[PDB]
Amino acid sequence: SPLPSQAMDDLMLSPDDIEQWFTE
Amino acid sequence: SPLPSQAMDDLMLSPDDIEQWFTE
Amino acid sequence: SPLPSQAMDDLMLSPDDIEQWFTE
Amino acid sequence: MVGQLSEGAIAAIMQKGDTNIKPILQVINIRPITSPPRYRLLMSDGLNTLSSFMLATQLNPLVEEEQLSSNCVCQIHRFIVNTLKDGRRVVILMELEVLKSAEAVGVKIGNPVPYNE
Amino acid sequence: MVGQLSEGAIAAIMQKGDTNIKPILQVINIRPITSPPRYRLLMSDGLNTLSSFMLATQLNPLVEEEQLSSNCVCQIHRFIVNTLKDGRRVVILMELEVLKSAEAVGVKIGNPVPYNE
Amino acid sequence: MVGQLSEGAIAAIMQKGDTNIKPILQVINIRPITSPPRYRLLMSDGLNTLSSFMLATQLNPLVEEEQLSSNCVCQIHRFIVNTLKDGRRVVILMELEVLKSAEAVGVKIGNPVPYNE
Repeated sequence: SPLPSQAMDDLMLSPDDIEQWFTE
Repeated sequence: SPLPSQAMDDLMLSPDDIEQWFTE
Repeated sequence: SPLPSQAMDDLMLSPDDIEQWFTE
Repeated sequence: MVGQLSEGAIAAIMQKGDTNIKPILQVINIRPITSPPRYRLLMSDGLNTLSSFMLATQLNPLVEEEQLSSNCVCQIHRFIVNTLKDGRRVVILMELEVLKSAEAVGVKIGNPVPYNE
Repeated sequence: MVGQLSEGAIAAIMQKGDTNIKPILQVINIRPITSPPRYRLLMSDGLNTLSSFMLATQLNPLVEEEQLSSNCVCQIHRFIVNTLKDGRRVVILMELEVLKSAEAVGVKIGNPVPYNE
Repeated sequence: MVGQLSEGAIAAIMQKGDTNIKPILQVINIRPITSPPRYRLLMSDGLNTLSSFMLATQLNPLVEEEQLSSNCVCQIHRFIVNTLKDGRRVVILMELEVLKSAEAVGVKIGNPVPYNE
């Protein structure tokens, strides 16, 4: 990283993964 | 098949099975 | 070996180690 | 439970790009990209996750009928690899079998980490 | 005689990978792979055969004392599954009981076909 | 690269059971045993591997944050030994430092063989 084709990888984030940025 | 881990499966051939390639 | 506490040692096998039983 | 997934398949595909394996993987997430929708998948082999999996459109009915869904375990029977200009390898899934449904599995297996691209 | 084997156990293990069964199977063939030798087994559940069974080394005395041998029928009491990169599932037998000796059984039971991997 | 590991530490611990050393070892494999999960480790000192290492639970964050992972090299700063009824010695790791990450090391160092128990 970072590669141009990784631009939108956060579209694929597990909904749990994002929650955990906020609680952990 | 074919999978790399199946490479050596013929090691496990029943001795009867091989005979039968030759007689049947 | 064999000792009772070694019963489940294969749980710890390196994934490569098992592959090699099949290819070597 | 991790012993149910093909640990190292993702790394193998990313390094070798060979298609002569039939790995068992877990679906972590599926998102449509709008002809038929194209589904992109974040898959796990228990060791790594990778988000550059795409579904051939003949497999869309598996997603649409909810057979292939987040947390399910499937075996890949046929795939192709395409490597982008930038180095990312995209894995397009052509044939697959769902082995175990999302509800049967019920959770993410193990603690896979993103493949280091 | 086939009614003596757990028809479908092999397919179940290969599809689900679950270890909560105690299948009765017939040994078809055993080969050592050279620490203690590792024995690989081609087993039958009457319906299918599969060659990716391995013996935990504590079970080696059963082979060495000729209790576990080709054609014998045994019940598996504890096993684990490990799935290789390529998709093959290896079944490692941890606990087993021989039910019927090779000479008591005396022949291959039924006409099992290789599990389609 | 083997000159980076404490060759003979495993044998020393197994024979003497003393805890007055601070060996540098490579993680080969880590598996959780389900309170906090208990991690079991197959470690290497370059000469031998041994699977009776366990992690004190305060060290769990190193595993969970992926600092301690397969192929990494770490130095053990504090451990205790407990010897089971059957003779196996269990080594419980209390303090350790990761020296080199799994990706920095990238492979199994050398060709260690299982310690002969």
